[PDB]
Amino acid sequence: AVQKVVVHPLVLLSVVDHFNRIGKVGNQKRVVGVLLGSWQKKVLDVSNSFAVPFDEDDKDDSVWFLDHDYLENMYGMFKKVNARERIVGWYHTGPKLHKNDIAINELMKRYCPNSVLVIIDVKPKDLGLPTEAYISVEEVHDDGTPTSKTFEHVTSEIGAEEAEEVGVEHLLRDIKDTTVGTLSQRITNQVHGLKGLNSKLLDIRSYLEKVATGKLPINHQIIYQLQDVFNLLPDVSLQEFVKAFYLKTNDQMVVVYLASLIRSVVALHNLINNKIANRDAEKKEG
Amino acid sequence: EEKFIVKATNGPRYVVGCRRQLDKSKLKPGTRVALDMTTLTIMRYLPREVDPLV
Amino acid sequence: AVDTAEQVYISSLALLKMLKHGRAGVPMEVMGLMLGEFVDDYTVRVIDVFAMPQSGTGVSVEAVDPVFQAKMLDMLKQTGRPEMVVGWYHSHPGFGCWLSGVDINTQQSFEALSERAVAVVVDPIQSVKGKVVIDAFRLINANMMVLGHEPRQTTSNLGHLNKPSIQALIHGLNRHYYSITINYRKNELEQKMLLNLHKKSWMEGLTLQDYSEHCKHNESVVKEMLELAKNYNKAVEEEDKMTPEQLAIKNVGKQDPKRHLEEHVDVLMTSNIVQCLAAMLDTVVFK
Amino acid sequence: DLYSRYKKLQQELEFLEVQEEYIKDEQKNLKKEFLHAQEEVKRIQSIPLVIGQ
Ligand SMILES: [Zn+2]
Repeated sequence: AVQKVVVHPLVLLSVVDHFNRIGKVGNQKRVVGVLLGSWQKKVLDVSNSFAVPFDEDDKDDSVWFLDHDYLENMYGMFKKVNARERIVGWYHTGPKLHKNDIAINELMKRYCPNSVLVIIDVKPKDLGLPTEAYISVEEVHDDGTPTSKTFEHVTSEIGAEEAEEVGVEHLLRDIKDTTVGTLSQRITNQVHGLKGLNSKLLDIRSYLEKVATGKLPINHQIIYQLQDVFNLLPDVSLQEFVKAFYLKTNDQMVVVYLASLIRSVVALHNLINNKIANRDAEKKEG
Repeated sequence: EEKFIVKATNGPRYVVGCRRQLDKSKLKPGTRVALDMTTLTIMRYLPREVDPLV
Repeated sequence: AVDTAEQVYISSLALLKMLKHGRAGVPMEVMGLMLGEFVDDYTVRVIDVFAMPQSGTGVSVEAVDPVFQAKMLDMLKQTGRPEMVVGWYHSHPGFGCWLSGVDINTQQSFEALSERAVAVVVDPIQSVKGKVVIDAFRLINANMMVLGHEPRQTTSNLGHLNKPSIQALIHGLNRHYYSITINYRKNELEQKMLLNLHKKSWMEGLTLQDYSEHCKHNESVVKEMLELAKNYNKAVEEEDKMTPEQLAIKNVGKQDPKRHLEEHVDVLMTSNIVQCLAAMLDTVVFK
Repeated sequence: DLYSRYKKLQQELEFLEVQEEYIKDEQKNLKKEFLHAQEEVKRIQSIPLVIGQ
């Protein structure tokens, strides 16, 4: 149904406010906020959101506390001031997906339309993208397990339309723009290996742990496609790609001729002014 | 092809861009279009007509 | 009779709420209310900022519904927002950020409770996207016309308050209407969360997806940009063939504002993408 | 004075040597600021505009 979503940083800075208005009490649980957006178009666009007092139990996980009057009053007044945005779903700040999320999401599945779920981290130490759109749809399983709520990962992007780019750029004054060239390219080409190294290294360790020490079926069926796609590149002998290395290396030669020739053109004004300025300033100094 | 010149009815002329929704079908010149006060985006066009034609 | 040097603390909450409120800043007059806590005399901090429903009358004391204001404020009191109101904001599109008689009258009426009564006017309509410079406004006492206008100490920040130096509004209407300085604040959670959030907003999902796209587009699409780049290079060299004649005749003074050097340097920078991504293809082919 | 010029001059060797990485920092940072302000004044030029004579 929905291919991609658009999440503005305003809601995540509202999660910064979720971490600001705590009051130093010692709970810091998965505070659930009422996510708002535009479900009209096929693409989802989050503009702003708000929160609702949400408290769980220490031992029992099935305890969840929501509010209907606060949702209808905040949504009623928010719709009165801005009717272009309506309820879409919710989101929790907890890093782990608990079992009670089917009951928490089930309320906004009954009263509200199909709600999207977003899992983020309480500490911004994760290098990866903090936002993951999880659609709440029921899927048929091939093994015969009963139909239940399944959270499929929907791709997400963090973009601002008109003003939040200006506000973020003015508040930071440290981040740089695209700036195609040497630095913005070589930084990605340096740290990219760590950007994949922390993800893969962080995932395959617990993966290999759950291979031998795993039960409660983790959908082992998708592991066959995992190792299949991993074995779709069986160390090609590079025999056919030699001519492609001749093409890319020939373009490399083109960049060699462009650099040497163009820089040789740049040497004109320098290697002329260095003489005509020094000898004339010297002969005319005294 | 992406950004062209518009002529407002009031007399001053402007230049606008292309919206990601519409295509280059109606974007060809010779067709009266509509603009927005903010960002000068294009929502849709405006088909011409006449008084006795109504 | 005493005055201090006050400064309005502006976090990203009120800023982004005034940016979304500026996106909803239609020509029709809008209303807003600022919240916060008063810790001492010469400092003021804003935390909570929300919007108000529009009305046909516009900015006025009659549009402010006390049961709606106190109702929403009470709903903020039952939540984790124990902050009292500190001021009200609005938008003044087109005619400038100055305050009319109605605005100064509802300001005079709304300043009876809070002695500070911070007033902010956002106007992103005619302001370019390069700067988001916003200014906070204040109300002066009518009985201070005999004595000095603003007996504010620490006159250093007035140099930073001189950035809005329009020659009609600031000193065109500065009588009985002055302003105050604005500073910001950012903790480490906003710095790393918003910094990594913006870097990720300019980065990819797995960060390895769109690399090979350009690494392999260097052979299909960039080749056209390299041929056209050489067409501009030769298109300048055809004049650089004529340059050594003038440089061989006059050698005195410069008349052409074109440098012919930095543009070719930029062309070399765009041409170095093949070199920088060749090692990327070497890594993808290797492992 | 004759032999003191060596060790006294070493202080000038260190004071002039310390400026190398400093001018490296200035020449590497002020051009980053040059492209920052360059793109900042470049992005001011917007496509929507009025045409005069
Ligand atoms: Zn007005």
